[PDB]
Amino acid sequence: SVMACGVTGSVSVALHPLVILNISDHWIRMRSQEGRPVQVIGALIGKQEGRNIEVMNSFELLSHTVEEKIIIDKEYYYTKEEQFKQVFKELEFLGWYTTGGPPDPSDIHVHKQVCEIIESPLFLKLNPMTKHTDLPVSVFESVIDIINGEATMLFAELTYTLATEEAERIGVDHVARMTATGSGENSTVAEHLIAQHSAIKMLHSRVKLILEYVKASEAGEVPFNHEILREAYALCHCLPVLSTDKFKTDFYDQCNDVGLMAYLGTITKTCNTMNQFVNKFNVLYDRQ
Amino acid sequence: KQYNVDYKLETYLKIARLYLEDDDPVQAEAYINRASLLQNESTNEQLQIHYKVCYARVLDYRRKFIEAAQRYNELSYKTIVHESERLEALKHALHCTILASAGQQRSRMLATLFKDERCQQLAAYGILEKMYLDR
Amino acid sequence: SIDEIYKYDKKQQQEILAAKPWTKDHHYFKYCKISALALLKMVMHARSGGNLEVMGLMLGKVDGETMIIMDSFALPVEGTETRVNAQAAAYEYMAAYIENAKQVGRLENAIGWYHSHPGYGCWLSGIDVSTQMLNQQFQEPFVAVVIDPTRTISAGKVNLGAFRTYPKGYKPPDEGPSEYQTIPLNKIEDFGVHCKQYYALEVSYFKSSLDRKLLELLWNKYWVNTLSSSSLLTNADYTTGQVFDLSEKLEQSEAQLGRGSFMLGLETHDRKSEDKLAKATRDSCKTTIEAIHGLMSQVIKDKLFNQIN
Amino acid sequence: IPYSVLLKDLEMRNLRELEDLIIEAVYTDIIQGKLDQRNQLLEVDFCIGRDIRKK
Ligand SMILES: [Zn+2]
Repeated sequence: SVMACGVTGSVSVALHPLVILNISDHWIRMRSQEGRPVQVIGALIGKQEGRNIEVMNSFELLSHTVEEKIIIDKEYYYTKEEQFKQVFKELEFLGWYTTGGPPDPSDIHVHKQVCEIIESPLFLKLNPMTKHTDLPVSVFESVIDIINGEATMLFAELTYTLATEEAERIGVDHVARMTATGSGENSTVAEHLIAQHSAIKMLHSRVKLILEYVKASEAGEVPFNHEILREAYALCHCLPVLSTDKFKTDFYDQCNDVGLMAYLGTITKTCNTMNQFVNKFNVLYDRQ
Repeated sequence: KQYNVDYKLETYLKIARLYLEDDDPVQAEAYINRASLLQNESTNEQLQIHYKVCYARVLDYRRKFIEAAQRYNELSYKTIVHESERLEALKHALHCTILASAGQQRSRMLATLFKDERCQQLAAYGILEKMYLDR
Repeated sequence: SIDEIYKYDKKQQQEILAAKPWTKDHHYFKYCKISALALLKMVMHARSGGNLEVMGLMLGKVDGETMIIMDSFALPVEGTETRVNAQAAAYEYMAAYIENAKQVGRLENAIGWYHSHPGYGCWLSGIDVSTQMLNQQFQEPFVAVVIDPTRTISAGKVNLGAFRTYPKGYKPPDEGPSEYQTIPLNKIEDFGVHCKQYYALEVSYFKSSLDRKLLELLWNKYWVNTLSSSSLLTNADYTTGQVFDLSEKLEQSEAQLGRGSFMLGLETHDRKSEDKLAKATRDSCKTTIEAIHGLMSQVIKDKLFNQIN
Repeated sequence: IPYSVLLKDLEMRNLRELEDLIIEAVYTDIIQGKLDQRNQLLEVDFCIGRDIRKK
């Protein structure tokens, strides 16, 4: 077993969408080049402030399989290290990433070589063949444990977060707006209401968890979890919200405005269809 | 007789300080100027620090409480300034911030002054604490 | 097949580069398809900049009348927007970057250059035009991409343009819709001038697995409050501009039709008028679907939250 | 909350002390909201919860 049991995260890891973007692109191209989903290996860079680690960017590494062992071209990694120096100074190496499922007895070999380079590398593994609705990205750290009298390096899962800036947020929001359309338009409202469906599902799952906790407290658990059940009941008392004449008036105002806009759009489509029909009819029987 | 830039700075600084203690600084405005006019020529950091303290004092006196608080706050995070003087300069920054015109700039300074732990040591620590926390 | 576009066919690219069909037509390249990755990287770099122009190189390929951008990378250069062919200062760097990229399986070569116009729209200035002209003198198939990171944020819609220059002396044909941009006083003067000067490439893009990963992750959390109001279209600048352009287009169509009623036997005029009317109708329609989807999301969510029980 | 309800449920006679009590509660981080004096209304955006008798 390469996974440590009972070991909690010692540092906080912040991940950016660009890192996941690099991993996905690396896996796709290698799959396209060599058929099956060939495992990819790259490196992680970013800023580290004490125990707070922020992974802002990531890049690829050259590796070779010799004696059924993955040998990372650290010389290429070092050649690429000064290459990224020429563009960015504030970004420092933080760890390496790969693709696959559970850790295999080859990633430990990769990690020990990366641990040789720097003081403390971070290990990230992405699962491109996942089927659940959760993020198939996990961050692991290096821990030394005495197993059967021998010091064996293990991986401890880290409770990383997803940190992003206003820029990236707006950018990917409009990337989703652009995916809402396309050359091969299958459906648009389908994707829209599927997105709302996923959001409502997340909220419903939260409500189910709260209700289950309340029922358990009624049965066992803590009879009163203090501020938690207090705030839960208060929020359930704010569920009605209560609108005023002005809010309903403004809601109906916006609805009427955009409905009039929709009516105008339907009129435009209908008049275009009428123009096409008239153009065809003027050729069907009419002259001049 | 080319008085070394420090000497002209020292003389003009002394006139401004003398006028500040007498409070007729219509001329000390013109004297903190001619101190400033040749200020960006001098070398002595301590003289520069002594200038910025006097310049911040001039801002505090006229109407520039918001600007003096900015200058005092900039001088607060120094090292060659005595710790007692650093606390005094920050205390001057806190008093000027409270007395300045209540606006966006003053609100930001109140937020900035709610970071120093030596602000907490001051007696007016409560005053801005109620202030910035909207009381 | 969503991932078909990611397949690189080197011999096919060599065949296209030997054929040079763009020499037969200065309007040959009409479409610009951009991957998610490239666009995201570019936007991020430009916004880190903030109010200063940055630039970089785009890696990709060609496919018929379509230019395809697969990836991009920043260039460590000074004088973007002031120096003609500023990219030239990074020549050595570009050679090494690409060499190292080839070592890790990046097979696509240089397809263009991108740079930012923070808060002044997306167009080609006299300098940009000189640079892209030189970039189309030695590397004819080159696309210039311009991004406004500031307007992207303020408008809530990606502000990007793809452009190609005309050779010295060559005049554009009758068509040129030219969407108006709110560039500053003198910047807009020069903008009208260079919109008359170059030609834009229809932004096409492609939904892929890169896009699938992004849309899914950001919507889950950055949109825990899937609210974000619901109408970033409330700003009467984009929809209103489209409405005004629609009105101008249909007014010109009517003006053409009125004069065309006197000439008996002009089929081309009828064809052009019908096509213009159809294009205007589709533009208005797509605006209508956008508004309707916005209102639908708004209605469902606000009804649920305000009056669930 | 209209000012009429505030003067009734709390034995509030002088409206001046009513404002003093309202601002005192807000500044002690009890209730977050806005006061409308032209319409004599108290618009509360957020407030703390209360206890439960297990019923
Ligand atoms: Zn430019």
